[PDB]
Amino acid sequence: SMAYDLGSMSKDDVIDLFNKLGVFQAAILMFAYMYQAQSDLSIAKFADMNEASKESTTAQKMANLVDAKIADVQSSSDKNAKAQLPDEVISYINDPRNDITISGIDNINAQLGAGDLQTVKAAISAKANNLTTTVNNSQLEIQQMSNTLNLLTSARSDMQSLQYRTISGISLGK
Amino acid sequence: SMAYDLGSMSKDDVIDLFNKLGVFQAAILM
Amino acid sequence: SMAYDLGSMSKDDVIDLFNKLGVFQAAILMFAYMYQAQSDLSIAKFADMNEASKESTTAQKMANLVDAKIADVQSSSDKNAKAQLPDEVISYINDPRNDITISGIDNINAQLGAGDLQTVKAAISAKANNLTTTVNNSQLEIQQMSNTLNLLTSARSDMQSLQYRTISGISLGK
Amino acid sequence: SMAYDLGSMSKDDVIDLFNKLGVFQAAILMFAYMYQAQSDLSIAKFADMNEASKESTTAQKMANLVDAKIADVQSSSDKNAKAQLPDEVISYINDPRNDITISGIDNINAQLGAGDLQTVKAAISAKANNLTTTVNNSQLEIQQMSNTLNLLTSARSDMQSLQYRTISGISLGK
Amino acid sequence: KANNLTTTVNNSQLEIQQMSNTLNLLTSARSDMQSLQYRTISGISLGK
Amino acid sequence: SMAYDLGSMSKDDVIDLFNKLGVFQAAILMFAYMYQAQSDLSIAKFADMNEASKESTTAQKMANLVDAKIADVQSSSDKNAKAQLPDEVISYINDPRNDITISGIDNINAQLGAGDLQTVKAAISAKANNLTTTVNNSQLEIQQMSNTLNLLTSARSDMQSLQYRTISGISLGK
Repeated sequence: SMAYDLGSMSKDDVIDLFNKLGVFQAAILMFAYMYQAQSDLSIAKFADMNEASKESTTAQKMANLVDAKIADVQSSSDKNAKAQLPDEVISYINDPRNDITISGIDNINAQLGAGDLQTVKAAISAKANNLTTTVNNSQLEIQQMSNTLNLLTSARSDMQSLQYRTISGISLGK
Repeated sequence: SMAYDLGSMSKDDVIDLFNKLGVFQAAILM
Repeated sequence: SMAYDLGSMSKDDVIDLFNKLGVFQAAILMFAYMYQAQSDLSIAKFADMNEASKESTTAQKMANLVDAKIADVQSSSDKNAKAQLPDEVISYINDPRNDITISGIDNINAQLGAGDLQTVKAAISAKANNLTTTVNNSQLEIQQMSNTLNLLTSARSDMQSLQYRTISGISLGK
Repeated sequence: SMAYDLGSMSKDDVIDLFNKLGVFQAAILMFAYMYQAQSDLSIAKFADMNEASKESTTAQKMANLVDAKIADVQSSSDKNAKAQLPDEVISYINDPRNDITISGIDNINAQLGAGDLQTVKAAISAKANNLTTTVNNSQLEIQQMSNTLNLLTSARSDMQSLQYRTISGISLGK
Repeated sequence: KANNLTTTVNNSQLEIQQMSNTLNLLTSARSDMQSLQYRTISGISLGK
Repeated sequence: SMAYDLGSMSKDDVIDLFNKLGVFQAAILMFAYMYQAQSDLSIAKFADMNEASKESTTAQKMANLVDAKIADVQSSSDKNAKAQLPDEVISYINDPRNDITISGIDNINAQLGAGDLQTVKAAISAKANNLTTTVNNSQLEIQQMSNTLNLLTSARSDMQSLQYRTISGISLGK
């Protein structure tokens, strides 16, 4: 995102680089690279919480499909065992990366009642309730990331204002 | 009726599960 | 779970480590390690109570299988001695880690009536009633674990806010 | 950690030293040495609490080894007296600097049952519960250390800004 | 171990204070010297 | 436990000491010494109740040794007069600081039956029942000690916060 990739250069090359630049712009690169490192940490943290919110929204969508299915087997004039999950919910449960053990009953797709479909809806919409484990776990870190990242923007800036005011005092030909 | 089916997981899996969650929500699941 | 593994370093190495860091982040590591130790104690306590609830649910499942078996020898037109426990309940009783002495009668699997199967159901579903011995034994400890763990989160945080406000007061080039 | 070791120089040498320096940098050395003294006090305090957390984590590790040992003598088909502590736990108890009187029973290593091994596990994991005696004892001190140490950083800094602004007002050749 | 950008901001803010102040305070003093050196020699008129 | 030993200094020396310190830290020493005096009273009270619990546990141990001895003269095929107390119980009764008049019978150690050994067991385990005389006598005192000691911690602390906030308002060179 910047000109010089200080992530590979050794120390005796970083020093010669900073000597090629000034003394104020060595400070500005040092602060800009520290800001990039801190922002990368914080953003890689923020993408571990969108995982939780993505799981919650997909689970809620599946639970709402199962509710839409129940709202036609509850209004069924016959005995309330003529029902199947919509074809996308089956692929939701059968997928391995969810650990969504629900029924303990044989042969999904044929067929689960209307009073045992409530168990499926409850076991799907119980894994949607995971937005407090990611607020309890991530409030003393965002504390420090947010404080440091501001504390470093406002230090990079001080350096830029000083760099301007130092060179403004040189008058040519006077 | 809940998310995690602690009726099958062994002890060394329940402990790792509770470590994945917090300390207060381990108590709430228990 | 953290960067520095203070569990092995001696005291004269911990002091030099804390000197390498600041004075505020020495406090933050000390509080973070104390929080890890307290949370490990409390969670290792919470996994000794899921043992009790796991035992209760397995015992209830076995008792319900025995009830399902009785509900067919009670409706039996003949004399009510044609019954066997389902093959999983036999392995439940015969397993050594349960201490589930039940009948005092010979040759399970062939065969126990329908009025002495009530004894098996009662002796299985009497070991499912163990959720008060683990509430009487564990209420003056969760008291202190819950108080301390909060009292230490809210002390780690105070340290972080002070660390931020101390460095915000340094103005560069002014 | 600094240039001048004011810890040995007498008063009539400190005064001559401060006269060799300026009036503002005498203040900066005085505040820097006061900051070092305060940080040394606070860090030597913070390394008396990692002792408590280190003891807690080692005790918890030993208790977990004893639990791993019980989980094989509880599942033992025979009578539950075939068990020995793992060789590291013996050296944990037998070490003198722990005061870990546990059993009151003869001849550890041969051999302690499986229902009296619970006493060993309880007496080991009862000395792991020592993170509240070091929070009750050390909260009105960290109060003052944290307040003073900030109050002194922010006073050293004021001195540096004034030192800058005083010399900026001297214009050469005008 | 990637979370170590605050131990190097807590440790290095009262030093950059003084380095940044002095380094400016010395550029702007070197310059004053150069302007005076110019204006001193400009006042010598040859052959007048 | 603190720097200045105000327990010996007269009043006209305490006043000069407090003048050497500030006005806020005179208050902090006064509250810290009052806290030490109150904690010493309360702890010297708490060690007069461990005396009662120590007596109860030793008496219970002796009574259990006498029960272990009876459990072999009750199972004796002969007449139930072949029994002696174990050598530690004799030294328990014969010690003067217990007032444990038990039998009123001649020549202990040779020998007391098995139906008059019940008298010894009862007279030993009747002096173990002394944990209510030390709860009736010590509940309106712990009331006041616990209230005052908190009421004084939370007053020492208020002083420390004010001491911090008073000096934070002095800006150098502005």
